[PDB]
Amino acid sequence: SLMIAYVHSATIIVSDQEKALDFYVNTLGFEKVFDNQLDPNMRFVTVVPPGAQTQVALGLPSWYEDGRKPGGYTGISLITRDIDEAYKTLTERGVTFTKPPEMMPWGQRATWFSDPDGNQFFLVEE
Amino acid sequence: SLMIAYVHSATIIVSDQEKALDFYVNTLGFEKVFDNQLDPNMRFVTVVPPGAQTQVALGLPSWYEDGRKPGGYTGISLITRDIDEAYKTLTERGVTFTKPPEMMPWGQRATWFSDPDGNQFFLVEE
Repeated sequence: SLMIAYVHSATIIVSDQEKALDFYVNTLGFEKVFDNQLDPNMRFVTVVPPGAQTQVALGLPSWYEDGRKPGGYTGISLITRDIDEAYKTLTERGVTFTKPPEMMPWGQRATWFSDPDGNQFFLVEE
Repeated sequence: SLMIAYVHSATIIVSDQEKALDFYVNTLGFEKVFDNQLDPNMRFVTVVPPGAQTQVALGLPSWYEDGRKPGGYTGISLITRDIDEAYKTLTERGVTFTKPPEMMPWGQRATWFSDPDGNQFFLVEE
């Protein structure tokens, strides 16, 4: 056995789990996976790109003791197979991008977008 | 096309990229993927569990302007197929765990462990 099979999930911090679900599911096209009370103070909620392995947990500041809050660079990079389409349709859907897709000096087109809380993702064409 | 196909990577903050590569590769069994000097100040380094899709970027505090430092809860959960063996082996390799694996009230066995910089992961048996 491998020590580690895969990354289950990474976490972002949001201000409202229900509103975040609406955004990730209806705007970004993810699917909800977890939505479970692990205890009375944690509603464990995750979303996943359709058909993908690794999930994103939609956490709250209250989950944590160190003051982590929504907004800023998430350190999460996302892949799309058609960045021109993603940019067009996500812009139509009201997503905030920094600029249109642009060629990076490692040979892939990319841009950045944010969720409603200001969490920023790097979006890269496969 | 999907708006978003999959999560490429999530980022942790380490103190020393070469020491962290040693840990993730030789202690945890990940494989190095990226190791690319994007600019004189940004060495983009990633690791992946063998065979898995989403990577972990081994970032530095210098990557960010917001004062983020190594250590604490990463928000990253990891799956193993044999937690007893992982716990045993990793313990032998000097990894710090909070407790031995135990049954969570959602019906899976899990524990927490730390990398050398104190970054904490939740480890769950598939």
